[PDB]
Amino acid sequence: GAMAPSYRVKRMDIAKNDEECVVNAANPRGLPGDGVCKAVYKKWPESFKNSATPVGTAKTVMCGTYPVIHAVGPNFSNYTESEGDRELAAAYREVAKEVTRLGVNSVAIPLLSTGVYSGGKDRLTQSLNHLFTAMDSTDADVVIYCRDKEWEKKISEAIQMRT
Ligand SMILES: COc1ccc(C2=CCNCC2)cc1
Ligand SMILES: [Cl-]
Ligand SMILES: [Cl-]
Ligand SMILES: [Cl-]
Repeated sequence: GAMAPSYRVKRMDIAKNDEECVVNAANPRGLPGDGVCKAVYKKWPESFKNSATPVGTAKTVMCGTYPVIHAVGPNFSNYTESEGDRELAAAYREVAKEVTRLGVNSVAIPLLSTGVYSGGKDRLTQSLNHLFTAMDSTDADVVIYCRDKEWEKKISEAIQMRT
């Protein structure tokens, strides 16, 4: 584990991460997809061999020795708020299991279901809180990746609030 496990946030492409493994914001069919998923496909295409996995699950595939954790958050266009909420919480629990299993000291993680799977709603706080609930019991350095200037500020505030 990390000597003093931390949370950090950076505003940049997760494909350029400086961590021991990456979480993909995957689709259930292991398709190239859009957003983080598309960047992950361009950087680690080998990781998409048999990556298909059901909603609320995570499946790790190695690109070389570099672990890609395909986490499938729900598309809130398809789920009810209640059921989507359950599946989003579950995807993050499965990420925490996989990060523990791999024995990595760091992980790069996007906010699941905050892009084209958000159903046109701001789910920053909902997604980040499910991330904290899953990852708080792990000793991995967590680095959250985002693209929006205002989201970087709000994620940074939420991290600092608890320190
Ligand atoms: C209209 O509902 C939404 C949908 C998406 C967003 C985001 C803004 C910045 N990038 C992350 C996702 C915010 C509100
Ligand atoms: Cl970038
Ligand atoms: Cl998304
Ligand atoms: Cl963002």
